[PDB]
Amino acid sequence: HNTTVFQGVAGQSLQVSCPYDSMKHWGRRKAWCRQLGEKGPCQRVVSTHNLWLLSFLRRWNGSTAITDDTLGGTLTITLRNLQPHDAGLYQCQSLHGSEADTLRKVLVEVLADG
Amino acid sequence: EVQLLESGGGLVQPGGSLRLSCAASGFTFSYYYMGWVRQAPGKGLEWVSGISPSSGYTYYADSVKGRFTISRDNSKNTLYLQMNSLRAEDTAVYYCARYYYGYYYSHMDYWGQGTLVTVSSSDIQMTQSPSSLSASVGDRVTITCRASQSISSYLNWYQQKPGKAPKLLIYAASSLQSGVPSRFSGSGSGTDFTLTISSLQPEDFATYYCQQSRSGLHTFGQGTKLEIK
Repeated sequence: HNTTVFQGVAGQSLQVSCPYDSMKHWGRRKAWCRQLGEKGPCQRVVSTHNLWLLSFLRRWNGSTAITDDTLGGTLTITLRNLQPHDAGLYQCQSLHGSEADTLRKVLVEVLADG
Repeated sequence: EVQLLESGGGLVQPGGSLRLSCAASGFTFSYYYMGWVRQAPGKGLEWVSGISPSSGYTYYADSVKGRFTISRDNSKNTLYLQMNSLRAEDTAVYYCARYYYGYYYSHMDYWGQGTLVTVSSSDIQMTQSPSSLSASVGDRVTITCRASQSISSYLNWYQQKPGKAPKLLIYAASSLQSGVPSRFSGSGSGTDFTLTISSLQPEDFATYYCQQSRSGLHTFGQGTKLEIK
């Protein structure tokens, strides 16, 4: 379960896609947290809609937007207006009850206008 | 395993030029931010420069801006630091350090043993209240660290044994780095932070520094000498 690098030019919107099994994660909410170290924490930046049936509705939180496709099985994260302080390790999480499974490790790179 | 091998140090006259080289192995060098930290002989740590994986972002300190030039070659896994117009103020032991994923809000988890350079013939300050602290084995020591402005909960604590490279203990205000024993603990938010050791050990007698990590200049603290009472 290694990392996938997503790089985007600073000042533009970065789209991070997280595919998953729509059958396995049926009825599970999704979250996008920022990992600051090897021992955590993965501070939740944004999560999907509180009602899983409305996962298609965009849930904004600062400059990070999240949207989920429960049928097609695709979690889309949007880092609107990239900033150099947004670079780091993140996680795509699938929430079920009290536990949380990791879907994909994402490394956000910021390019200075390459 | 991870190795940060430094080279390119020695003696130089004022106004000379040197090129510090830091060969890296064990980690994907094109993923992490890199940075240089020098330490004057018998003084505290000073953050020098930093660089982005794509080399598009170069952060320099005020004392070395314009004269130093940080660079990297991801194809050869090497970090460079071109030093020009070397004044007598630059006499220090330069350390090569790698940042964990990210730069802002991140921490230096791996350091090089350091190379010696001897010149022969959004600005926040960090102040540690106990400059010289003396305690015995088993005492309860609590070192503090005050910031000039709000730095949220992004502060790091480093332990530097006399004659070796500094090691990372606490990062992100209160997170314990992998490998650090459970005796160390951190706390604090905003502008006041504390480093607490429950019971001291024979290997805990060293120097401890606090480093802020919210702006582009990750300045260190003045230091705290911790020896036997």
